[PDB]
Amino acid sequence: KLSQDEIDDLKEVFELFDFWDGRDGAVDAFKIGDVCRCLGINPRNEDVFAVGGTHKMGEKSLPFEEFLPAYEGLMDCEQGTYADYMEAFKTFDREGQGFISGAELRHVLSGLGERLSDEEVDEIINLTDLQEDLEGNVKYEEFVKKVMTGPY
Amino acid sequence: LEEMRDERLSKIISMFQAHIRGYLIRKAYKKLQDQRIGLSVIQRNIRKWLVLRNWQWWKLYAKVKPLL
Amino acid sequence: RLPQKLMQEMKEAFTMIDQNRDGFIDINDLKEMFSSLGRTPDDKELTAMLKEAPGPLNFTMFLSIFSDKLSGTDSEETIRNAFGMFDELDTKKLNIEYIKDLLENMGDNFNKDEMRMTFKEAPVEGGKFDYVRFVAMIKGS
Ligand SMILES: [Ca+2]
Ligand SMILES: [Mg+2]
Repeated sequence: KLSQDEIDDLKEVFELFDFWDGRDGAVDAFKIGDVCRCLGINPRNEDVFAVGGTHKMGEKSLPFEEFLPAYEGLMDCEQGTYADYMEAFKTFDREGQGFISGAELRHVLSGLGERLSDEEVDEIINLTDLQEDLEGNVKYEEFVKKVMTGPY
Repeated sequence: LEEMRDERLSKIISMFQAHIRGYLIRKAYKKLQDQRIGLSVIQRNIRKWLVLRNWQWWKLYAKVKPLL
Repeated sequence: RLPQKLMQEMKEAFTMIDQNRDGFIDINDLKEMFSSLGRTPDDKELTAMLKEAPGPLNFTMFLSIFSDKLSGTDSEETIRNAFGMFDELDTKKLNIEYIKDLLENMGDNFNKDEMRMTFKEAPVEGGKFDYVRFVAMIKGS
C-alpha cells in the first residue's frame, strides 16, 4: 500500500518529532496523531487512540518500525467531506440562509464532539481570517472551505 | 434510530474538529523544522563553548577575531 | 564541513599571529601577539601552547589544532537568529523556563552538568534570558 515516496515523508516527519522530544530514535506515542497530521491525514483523536496513541506525554515511545503500522492503521481513518460538514452546520442554522452566530460556532467547536480548546478555536478562526458581521454572524460555508483547503 | 442521527452528527463534528487539528499542525510544521535547526545551532554552539572557554589557544583566537 | 568562511577566518588569524610572515608561529610571534593585546603569558605557558602541536606550527598544523574544536561553530549572527526562532515578537529575550526546557528536554538533551555550567554566568533577570548578551559571552574572551 505505502509508496516509497510516502515512506520517505514519514521518515522525515518521524525524525523531526523524534528530536523535538529528545533525539533517541523514538517518538512519544502521544504525538502519534500530530506526526500523522503533518503527513496530510486528519484522524480523530479516537482513531489515534485506537492505533495505540496515549493520553499523556511520557507513558510510551515508539521506534520507527512500531510507528509505521500505526500510521498505516490511521491512514484510512474516515475523513469528513464538505457535504457532511454542510449537513452538520445546517442543523444549527436557524433560517437556513448559511449564517450561524459566532457563539454557536464556538459552541460546536468547543462544546461538542472532540472538543477543541479556546486557544485552538481562536487560532483557527484567526488563521482562516473568519470574521463576523455586526450582528455577530458568520458564514459557515466559507469557514468549512478554508479549513478543508488548509494553511496552503 | 434517532440515536443514529445524533451519533452521526457527533462523528461529523468530530471529523470537522479533526480537519481543524490537521490544519493547525500542518501550519506549524515549517516553523517546527526551522526551530529544530535553531535549537541544534544553540545546543552545539553552547557545547563547543563549554570546551574551548578555558583553552588558552581559544582565548587568544577570540581576541584576534575582532581585529580580523 | 568545515565551511570555507571558517577556513578563511582561521587562515586570517594564523596570518596575524605569524608576525614573522614566517609561515610558522613560534614563541616570538606568540609573545608579540599577546603583548599587543594586553598581559603577556610567561614563557612556560607559551611553550606549552606550542607543544600542543606535534610539529612546527605551520598553517596546516594550526588547522590541525583548531579544526575539531571550531568545526561546528557558527557566527554570532547565526546563533542570535537561532535564538530568534523562539522569540516570535522579537523581544530579544526568552523566558528563562522556556530556554531551560528547550535545552534540557528537547533535541540533543543537555545533561545536568551541561545545564549547570551553561546558566552559571548567564545573563538572566526578571525571568528573562538575555540571549543577545549570552551570544556575546559564548563568542567572547
Ligand atoms: Ca525522541
Ligand atoms: Mg613566524
